[PDB]
Amino acid sequence: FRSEADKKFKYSVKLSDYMTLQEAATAAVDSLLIDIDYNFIDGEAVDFGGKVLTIECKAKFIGDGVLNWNNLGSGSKVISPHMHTKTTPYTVYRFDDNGNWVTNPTTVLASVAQRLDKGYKPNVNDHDIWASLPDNVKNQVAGATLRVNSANNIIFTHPEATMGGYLFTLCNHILVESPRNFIAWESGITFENHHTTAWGTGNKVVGGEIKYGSGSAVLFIRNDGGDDHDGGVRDLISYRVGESGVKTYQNEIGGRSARNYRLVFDNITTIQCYYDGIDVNADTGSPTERVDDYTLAEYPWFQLPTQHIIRNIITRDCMGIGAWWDGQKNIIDNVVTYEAHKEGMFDRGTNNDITNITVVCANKDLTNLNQIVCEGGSRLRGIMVHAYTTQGYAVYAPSSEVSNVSCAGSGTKKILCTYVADIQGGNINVQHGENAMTLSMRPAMGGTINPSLVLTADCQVASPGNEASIVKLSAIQDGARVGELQLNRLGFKHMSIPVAESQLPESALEFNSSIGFFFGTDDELRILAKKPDGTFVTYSL
Amino acid sequence: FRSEADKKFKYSVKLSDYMTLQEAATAAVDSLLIDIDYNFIDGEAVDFGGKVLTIECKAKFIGDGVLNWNNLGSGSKVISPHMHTKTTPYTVYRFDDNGNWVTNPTTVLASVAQRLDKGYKPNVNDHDIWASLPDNVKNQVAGATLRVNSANNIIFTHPEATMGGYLFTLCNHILVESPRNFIAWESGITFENHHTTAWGTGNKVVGGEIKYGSGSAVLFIRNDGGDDHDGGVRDLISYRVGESGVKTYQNEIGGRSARNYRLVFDNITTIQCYYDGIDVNADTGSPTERVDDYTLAEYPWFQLPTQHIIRNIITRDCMGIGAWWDGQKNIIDNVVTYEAHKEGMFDRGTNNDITNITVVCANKDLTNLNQIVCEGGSRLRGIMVHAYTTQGYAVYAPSSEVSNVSCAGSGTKKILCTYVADIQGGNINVQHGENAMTLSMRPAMGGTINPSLVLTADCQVASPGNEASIVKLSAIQDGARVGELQLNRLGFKHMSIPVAESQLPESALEFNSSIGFFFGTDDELRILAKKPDGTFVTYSL
Amino acid sequence: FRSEADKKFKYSVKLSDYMTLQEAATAAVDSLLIDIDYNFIDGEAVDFGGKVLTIECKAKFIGDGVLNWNNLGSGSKVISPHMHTKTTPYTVYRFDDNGNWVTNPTTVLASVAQRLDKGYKPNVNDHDIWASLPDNVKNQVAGATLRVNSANNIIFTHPEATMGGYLFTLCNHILVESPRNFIAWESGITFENHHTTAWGTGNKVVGGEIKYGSGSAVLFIRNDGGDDHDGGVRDLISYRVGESGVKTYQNEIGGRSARNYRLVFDNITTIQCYYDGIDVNADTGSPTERVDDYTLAEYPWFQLPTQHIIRNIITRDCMGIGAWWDGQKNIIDNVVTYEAHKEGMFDRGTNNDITNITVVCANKDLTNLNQIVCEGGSRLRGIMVHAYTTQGYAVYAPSSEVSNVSCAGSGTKKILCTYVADIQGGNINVQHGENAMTLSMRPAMGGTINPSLVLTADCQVASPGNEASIVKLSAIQDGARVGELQLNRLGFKHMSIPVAESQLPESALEFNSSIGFFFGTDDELRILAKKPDGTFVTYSL
Repeated sequence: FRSEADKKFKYSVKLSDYMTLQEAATAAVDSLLIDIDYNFIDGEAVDFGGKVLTIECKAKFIGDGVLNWNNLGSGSKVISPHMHTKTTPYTVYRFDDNGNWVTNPTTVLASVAQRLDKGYKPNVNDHDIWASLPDNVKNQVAGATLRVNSANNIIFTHPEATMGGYLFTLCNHILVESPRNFIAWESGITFENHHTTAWGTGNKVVGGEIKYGSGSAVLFIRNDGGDDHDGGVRDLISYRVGESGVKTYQNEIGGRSARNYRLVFDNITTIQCYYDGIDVNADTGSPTERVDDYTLAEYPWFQLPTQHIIRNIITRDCMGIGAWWDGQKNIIDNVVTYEAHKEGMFDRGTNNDITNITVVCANKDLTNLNQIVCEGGSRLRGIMVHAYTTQGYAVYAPSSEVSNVSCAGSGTKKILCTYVADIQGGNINVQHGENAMTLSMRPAMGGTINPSLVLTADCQVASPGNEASIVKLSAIQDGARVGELQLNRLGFKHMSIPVAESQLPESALEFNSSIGFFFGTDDELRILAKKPDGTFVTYSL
Repeated sequence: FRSEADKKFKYSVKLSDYMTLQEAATAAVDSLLIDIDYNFIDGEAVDFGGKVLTIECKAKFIGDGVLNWNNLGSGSKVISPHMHTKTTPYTVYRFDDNGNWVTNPTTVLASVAQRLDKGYKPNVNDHDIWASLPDNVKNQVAGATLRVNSANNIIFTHPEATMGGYLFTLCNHILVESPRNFIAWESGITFENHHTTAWGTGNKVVGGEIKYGSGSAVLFIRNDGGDDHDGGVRDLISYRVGESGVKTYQNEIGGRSARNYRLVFDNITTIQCYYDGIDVNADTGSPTERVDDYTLAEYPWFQLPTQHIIRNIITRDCMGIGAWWDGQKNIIDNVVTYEAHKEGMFDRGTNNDITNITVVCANKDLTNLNQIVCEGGSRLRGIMVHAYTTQGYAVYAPSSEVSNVSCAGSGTKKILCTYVADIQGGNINVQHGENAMTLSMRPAMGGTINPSLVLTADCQVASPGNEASIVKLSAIQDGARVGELQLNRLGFKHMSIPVAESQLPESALEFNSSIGFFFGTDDELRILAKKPDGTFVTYSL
Repeated sequence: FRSEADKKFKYSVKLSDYMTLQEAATAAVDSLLIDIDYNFIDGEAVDFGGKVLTIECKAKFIGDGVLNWNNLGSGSKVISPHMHTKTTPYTVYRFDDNGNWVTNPTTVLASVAQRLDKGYKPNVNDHDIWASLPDNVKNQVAGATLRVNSANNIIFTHPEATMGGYLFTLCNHILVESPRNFIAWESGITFENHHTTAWGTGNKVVGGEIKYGSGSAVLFIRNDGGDDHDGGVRDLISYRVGESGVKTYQNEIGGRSARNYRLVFDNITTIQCYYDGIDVNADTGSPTERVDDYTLAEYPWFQLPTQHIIRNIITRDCMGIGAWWDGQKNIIDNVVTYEAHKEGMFDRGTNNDITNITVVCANKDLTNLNQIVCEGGSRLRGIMVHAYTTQGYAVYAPSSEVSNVSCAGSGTKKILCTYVADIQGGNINVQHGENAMTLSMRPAMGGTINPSLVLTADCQVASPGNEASIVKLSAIQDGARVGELQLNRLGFKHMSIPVAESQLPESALEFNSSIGFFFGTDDELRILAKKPDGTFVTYSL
């Protein structure tokens, strides 16, 4: 039986009419309004009975520990939830009053204080202070996590947190739009799918900003986007997280591979994370057989066919690597990193396609690291490096090929690789502030230090419309420049011609109809002439 | 009369209170809840009476054929609808167990099977199998389409489909946000405006992913964004559609131009479509007078002033062209295509502005197609090609100008165009794995095969700090290299000087105060000297 | 007391049950439905009593002047509001029937007419017509503004306007998603925070399109995103606004600094604004001490440490500067401007990092302006210019450093800066349509006009496989090319050797074992020889 009112009005129940969230969920039919703050107990569970609910949040879930949401019906939506810690945690704050890193371990230790607004909870990855922490801190109980278990096709809009976060366990097609006012506890949003051999899919974050937390802003465990590439992160700012800007988990959890495949990471801005601007790796540490994943014999360590798409990434002043990945058959396009403290860009895999990379001021801590590294056989096109140090290489990619590479400024400009592509274009018009400038050519690049050819333009009078110069061109022999022709030395408009120091052999003139000058045993100047018919005569002057 | 309850509670009606969707729509005032699956009949119509409704979908519309929605009021919103086929269609599945194309027509034919999850319905564009299909398949009745007729200013959020789609007929300012869980039937979302001489406008898709369907993920017919550029597609993944990743229709439908103008396509990822990664063309096939559009006399075929903006596109392993367009005054920036089976990027129009294009491994099927083609007079800046074949050209753009072009690897590096821009920069520092490397200059590029100048650095001893080289510089004559100077041949530190084979004429020394060596009629070595005053003397040695 | 109906139905009140919006707001508990158009009076106020409301708009707010919304509770959402003018304003329409600028002041004056659809209200920034306007126009009363006062954490979805806009005063964490059907009055969305010394934060626009208005599409006053970078604009189209595409206010309002810090501007498309494609400046005009901001002594004019992130910007045919900013420590990446009437890209600050800039056809009005300008010491990497005029410089950046710069076409290609980075790569393969082409090197670039070295490839016969050329290489002296070697002049396969016009001094041969030819006082050809031991002898021929 449905009365006339039942047929004309929207069904909604509100939390303030009940003692518990379970009582409200039981009563709910269509909508569930969270109209008053709710103090949950660690381990509390809410059974939604498979109902397709609109959960409209106008207040906070407050607790230390986990609130479990079970049997939420496919197609439900959760609108502006907010997970807030009950206890104020001690946090480590690694920044000074100018917003720069503080690394002195004594000063870092002294930053540990109860805060709701910034910093993250100290933990094992905090190698500088972990061993020095007093018991109340290591043993603190705080942080509010929502754990949504075994739900499919749920949309969260504008979720928030204050020392809290969201854990989706064995879920698929979870869409989280625009996290905001979001101070994380551990990882901000986690898609945890390792409890079965299936792969989580369709789980994505789009929009917004996640701040702090001891973990990564978004974390994937045993997710596979399919050839569909349905899953990943788009349009996110990850700010000062304790681990990596976003992360794909590596190796095993609880005995099953927690790795990830075929995701899309598009437009992620990572500011001052403590580890890597993005960490899209699947293997880490020493090789160990994979469980419920490809074997070592199928794909060697660091070489899984992850096939991620990574594009439009920018990271700034990250304490780890500016952006990195392993595996193979990934596509990476448009990655910009500034002030990475370790390498600026790192490919730990092989057989990846890498384009439009810009690295500025990596190796910021001067520990002899390279700006860009590739460990395997990758293909790089459109690379710009601006090192603010001479340490190491601009591009260290011994087994890779490179094209369209530019190294700016006065830092390292060294490129080590298998193949460097041609330069193409029209007229060449180069200029320099220094009085002399050069074209240098270094073939046999694997086994030479010095160029085989140097052509020099040397400006002797720099007066506009009244310029004077010397032109030079030289080969090399025993590591020293030799055989140098010059034009216009001292303004005399002549060619200076290098001549042999002793008897020239016939083999030293390659082509018919050519000559070479040389000095004889008593310094007599002579000409060896190779005639048009290939025979030889010598003229004495 | 309104009672007190009427003044305090939200109006909503729910489908489960009625037999039909029309009965529910008639009763509706504010909200309409779809709380149970609805089995519609092909051709069913729902008249919404001009009401401004919130249509909250928590279940599916199920049918074979069309469900018409008429008189939906401006400002309505449709929340998470789902169009689901009643009959399971036979679909063609063009991929193997590794996710690679299957093209053997026998194997493709054998992939035809009833599926709800993947593949698309076989149709006329399936030239390889169309003629071989048994009657039950060609004549199958399946697929669920919502047709929204003559509505303005409607927002759809998170629409879904299972062998279904959405058709907007004579609509304007339709916004479709984040299609998802979306397996299309024909084209996924279509804006169909050719029934009148007006142009549809403001119709856009933003976000999400559309999969399969026999058509294009989003299709525009007689839409014009205005100088406003209000209309198009942003932030979409188009996965394995049967036609093109997104498409602007060409030519006429039912006797009226179905073409499109002034749209924005921003951040589209197209994976393995059967035709073109994007198809932003307006004319196709043989020229025929346009109806209710610009005449042939006003704009020639392929040269309509479409003025689209196309940017941030990436396509992978598309069976057609990686990305293409016609018309003029379009702006194209940041297009990356991998593994296009036809051309990687194609401009079929003229007078377009094209920047930041990256094409890798186009012409994947080795049918002698070029990596990048422009048919008209376009302007290209910032082009990277990496062909994995020597077939054809990297850039085939005879009437275009190019700047900042790079061709990687060992594939084709040929550039054919009207003008190639200058290279600018500072010191030049080039390197190569091979023992010799070159600077080559090929002026008269329209009519030469061989370079007019080659400067060679040839490393003879590649020992670090103990290098030896020969430097060479040569002109060309009758297609063969000639006049070669060398420095340091065989380590003798001398210049090898080319001399004339016979009498040098006075005209063969251009400048006053210069000399040339030559051999006389009996092989006598001589010097022709052009004195400082321009007169001549000959020295015999 | 709550009855059984109270416990099962959603609370909503609707405007049509009341005379005023205040009466409806007073009655509201959860939701407030705007079900009929509401005619507000200028200065009207609505007190929402701190309630957390869902304001569901299905009709318009209509008025001339301001509607104030006060005490709206944190966490409220405002769904599809529409601000519509009561009086139809006179607007100026600066475009012809082809959508091109009209600049003849007589024609502009004649475009002033009552419109609801396009143009903006004439004002003081309209220097061409302001003094010529008849009283009814300058004194017109029109335009509908919603002013939301002192609210935190409010989301607006899909707001609209017809000669209207949205003003947020002393607000924080306002998120405006997807403005649309939005014809602005002044600035479209403004975050106005100068009334106190606090800085507004978290205020952002994401998505959509704003059209016309006399101001800027989005305007920031005294906002600071924090090191968090929480605030700014993402994914917006700004179309034909009367000021700048988006803007950070400069200097003071009412005696307090109205400047802005640490915002993100990502993916803004600006079409035909009357001032600058984006205006991200903090100081303007003549230096004056800052109030409640950094002093002049702390940071000089134009050099505040704004630390904005600006990326993925595209602007077209803007009447002002294509895109510009001041301050320092900003990051700018991926900015494309077409048809800017003033400079294409302008850095008025110093110590900024600038990458991936493409400027085409700036200085469109031929007023002798440069394509790209930097006033301070910035770092530029990856620059493409295509000037359609020879006026001025491609890059005018005297105190900056540049790397990877390309200048296309036949317009200006001049680069003025402190340091130009090296070109790196492999073999060099250049080509040209002209019969001759060159490598030119211009060291001492600050003080020279002409190159110190020119190497020329000159094609004399352009027949495929039958090519003939002359190779040339020359220095410079007294501003004229000199000392020219040639190879293969007139097809004789010889070297033409430049010789001194008079006695060569010993100093004119640098290296041991070298010779130079010269003419003696009676034109005798001679050889000065520098022997292997460094001593000299002269041979007479």
